[PDB]
Amino acid sequence: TPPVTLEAARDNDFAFDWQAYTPPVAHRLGVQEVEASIETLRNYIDWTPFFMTWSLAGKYPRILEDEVVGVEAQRLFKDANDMLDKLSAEKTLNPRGVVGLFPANRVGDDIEIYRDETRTHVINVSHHLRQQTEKTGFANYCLADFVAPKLSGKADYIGAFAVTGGLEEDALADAFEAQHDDYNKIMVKALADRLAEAFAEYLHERVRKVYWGYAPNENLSNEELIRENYQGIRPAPGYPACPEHTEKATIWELLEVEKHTGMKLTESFAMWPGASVSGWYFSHPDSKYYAVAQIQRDQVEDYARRKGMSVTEVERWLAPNLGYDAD
Ligand SMILES: C[S@@+](CC[C@H](N)C(=O)[O-])C[C@H]1O[C@@H](n2cnc3c(N)ncnc32)[C@H](O)[C@@H]1O
Repeated sequence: TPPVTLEAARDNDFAFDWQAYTPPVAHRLGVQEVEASIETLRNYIDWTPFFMTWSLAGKYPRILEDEVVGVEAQRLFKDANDMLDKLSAEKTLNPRGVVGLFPANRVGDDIEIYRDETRTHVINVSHHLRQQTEKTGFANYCLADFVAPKLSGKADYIGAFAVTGGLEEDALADAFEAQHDDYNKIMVKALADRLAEAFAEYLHERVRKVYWGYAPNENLSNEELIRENYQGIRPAPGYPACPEHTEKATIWELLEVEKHTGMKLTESFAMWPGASVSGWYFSHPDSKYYAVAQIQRDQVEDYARRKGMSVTEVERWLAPNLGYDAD
C-alpha cells in the first residue's frame, strides 16, 4: 500500500473518547525486584515452542499423541521435565526479574514518564513509531495512542519489566558443550528460554491482577494465557509494534535492570543472558499488536530529532523498516 505523510499518519491516529474514560490507576507505583521458582514457572510454560526447537511440528499436548513423532516428542518432554526437576532441586538455574509501574501520558507519538503524580518532571520518554501506509477505516496505529494524551488531563500509567530464566544459563550450556554433549547443551538453552518466557507470562498476570490491579478476579487457564485472552498487551522492543531496539536502553534505565538482576545489554542492544524478555505493559482494552512496517524518511528524521540521534544512526536501527532505499 502507498505510504502516507507522517502528518496524514498522525491525523489518522487511534480515535477514542478520553473525556469519557478513566484509565485504571496503578496500585503499586515504583520498581520492585521479583522472583519466581522453577516450580511455579512450570505451570506457565508454553511447550509448543520447545518442540519446534527440536524441529517437531505439532502443538502441545496433541504432539505427544502423534503416531509418528509422538514417541520422540514424549522422550524429549520426559527429558525436559527431569532436567527441570534437577535444576529445581539443585537450585542451579535461578530466574530473576524486575517490574515497575509509572505515571505516564502521551504527547505526540511518544510517552512521557513522570517522576511522580504531580507530573511536572519527565524522568524518561518512551518513543514510538507510527504505521505509515494508507489505512482503510483503521487508524494508523502507534503504541502511544493507547495512553491518555497529556492534553486530556487524565492520569495514566505505563509499566515495564525485564525477566531472565537465569544468569547461569551459559555456565550450564558451556559445560554440556565441553564434553561434546550437544543434546543437553541444547536442552538447557531450550529450557531457560521456556522459563524466561514463562516468567514473562506469570509476571504479566501478577501485574494485571495485583501490581496494576485492573483485573483482580482474572482466572485464566494456561491455554487462555497462551491465547492472550486477557486485557492489555506487553510489547517488547524489537517486535513489530515497536521495532526499534535501542529503546531497551530506556527500560534498562527506568527499572535499573542491571543493578536488580545482573541482566545486561550488548553493543547491538541484545540482552544477556540469552534467555531474557523485556517490554512495556499497556492496560487499554483496545490495545493490540500490529506491525509498524515501512516507514518513510520524514518519520526517520522526526524520530531522530526526538531521540537526539543522527538520521544515519536511526537508519542503522530501523533498516528492516525503511520503506525507502537507505544509505
Ligand atoms: C513471543 S510470544 C510469547 C508467548 C508464547 N506463548 C510463548 O511462550 O512463546 C508473544 C510475545 O511477543 C511480543 N510481541 C508479539 N507480537 C508483538 C508485536 N506485534 N509488537 C510488539 N511485541 C510483540 C510480546 O511481548 C508478546 O507477549
